[PDB]
Amino acid sequence: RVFKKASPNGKLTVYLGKRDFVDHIDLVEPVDGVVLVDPEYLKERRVYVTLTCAFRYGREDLDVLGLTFRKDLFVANVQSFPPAPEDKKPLTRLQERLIKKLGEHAYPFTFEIPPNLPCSVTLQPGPEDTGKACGVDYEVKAFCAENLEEKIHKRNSVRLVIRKVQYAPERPGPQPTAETTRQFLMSDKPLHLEASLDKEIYYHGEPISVNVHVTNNTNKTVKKIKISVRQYADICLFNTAQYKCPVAMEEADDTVAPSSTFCKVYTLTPFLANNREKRGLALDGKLKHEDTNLASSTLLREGANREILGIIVSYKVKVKLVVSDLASSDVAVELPFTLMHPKPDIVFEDFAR
Repeated sequence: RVFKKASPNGKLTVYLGKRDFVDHIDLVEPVDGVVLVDPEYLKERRVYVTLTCAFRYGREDLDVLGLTFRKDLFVANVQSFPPAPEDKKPLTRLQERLIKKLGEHAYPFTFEIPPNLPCSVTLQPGPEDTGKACGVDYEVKAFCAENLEEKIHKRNSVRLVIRKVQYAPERPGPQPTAETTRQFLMSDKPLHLEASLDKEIYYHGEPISVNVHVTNNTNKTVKKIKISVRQYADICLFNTAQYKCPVAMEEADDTVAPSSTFCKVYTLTPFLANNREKRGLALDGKLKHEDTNLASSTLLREGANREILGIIVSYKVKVKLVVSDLASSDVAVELPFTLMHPKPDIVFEDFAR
């Protein structure tokens, strides 16, 4: 499959092998595309292609109306036509195959996204939240003009929004574990809670198994157990804020009687509600789009600048025991984990998802 998009007037069209490019931590899948130029129409004008990564606030896109803040994080510019020498580019199979099938008016354009840039992330504030829509976008803009210092008209340019998604391989080592012990009033007898997850890294759609073990040497009773997954998303630019939202929950009527032991495995799956409501939830795309998932965890390299990532995302499973005197007491434990995007003769389809 191949996506393509043309400017208002078919004079210019962009072609991409995919909408999502994967970040592998050490390197990022290259953005290799091709553009179809019509030399006659262009005549004088040259065809350029720019890749922009920017944090934007106030609107759901980099458009003007109501965009109150914008910070450029990465910009790359290539002259596709005529093919500029300096911008050498060892074509990729997909590019060869595409220039051949499209014609000789089709020229390649290729971008190398640095590894430490933030991935595509967006957030739409909830009903009672006063912050605005914001996010990090990667925009590919193909346009034509004599030189870069001259005005470009919207009619001869194509703007596509691609996604850089983060992937990481499952790792070796002990699984996430946490425990706590509680002594209530008028007693030295302990209620001990221990839990763990089957892995440290999970992918969109994958179920999370939570092993919960309780040693109740108390005269108290555990009435119920609540297991939840929560997302934490911090806005780091312009209008600082901290959002928190449950993305999976399970309340079970399991009980743990006085001086008894209990264990059970609970399975839940963080999921973006098919019904897209504006909750202060960080996503990896517009909530409107089908392929949009919950944002992936932000990977924080040692000593890396946190602000310029724009929105920091993390997840945690929380295990809570509701105990049977004043108000019901609660014994809980939290377990961090990281959520990532899964691991990854020519048919054309629109890009607009």
